[PDB]
Amino acid sequence: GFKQDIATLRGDLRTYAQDIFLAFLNKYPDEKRNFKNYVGKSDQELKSMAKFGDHTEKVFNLMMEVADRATDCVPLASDASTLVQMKQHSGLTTGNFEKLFVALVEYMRASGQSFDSQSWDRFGKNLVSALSSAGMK
Ligand code: MH0
Ligand SMILES: O=[N+]([O-])c1ccc(O)cc1
Repeated sequence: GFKQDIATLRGDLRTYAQDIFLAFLNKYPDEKRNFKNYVGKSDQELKSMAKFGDHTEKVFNLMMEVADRATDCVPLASDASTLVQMKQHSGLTTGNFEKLFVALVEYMRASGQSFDSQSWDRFGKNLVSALSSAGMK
């Protein structure tokens, strides 16, 4: 289920994190207006770029913490607040987050592995709800 999936992703997180983020950028190429320095690069070229690997892993490190702290795929309001208040998130709207979770669930459904994709869809929806409640446009 969802808690086991957190353990699965954590056991190979740099790889999963880069593969899901690449799935997101390829499904939604207009999302690169928040990643100017990732324009005009193939997947293998991005996985050679220091900030790509390090920023994407740090993102998924904290995503796994928020998922781990959730009850029944509902995040803590302290975590949603952190994600809204972060200077790094100044530009963003809830639809940026919805698109990331769409890509993440599609990734999971394509894997041969027994991911609980319905739980990840609920999590993404619940995080979007929480971000809206914590003041994200
Ligand atoms: C597509 C929009 C977008 C979404 C969705 C998004 C979703 C998430 N984020 Fe977060 N984040 C986005 C846009 C950014 C930007 C633009 C930056 C700045 C750093 C950069 O460009 O590498 C950033 N996020 C930076 C970060 C950083 C700091 C990275 C670093 O500087 O090394 C963390 C920890 C982070 N986020 C957390 C999270 C978490 C957790 C989620 C999932 C709930
Ligand atoms: O997965 N994400 O949403 C990310 C990935 C990398 C990054 O630099 C910022 C956000």
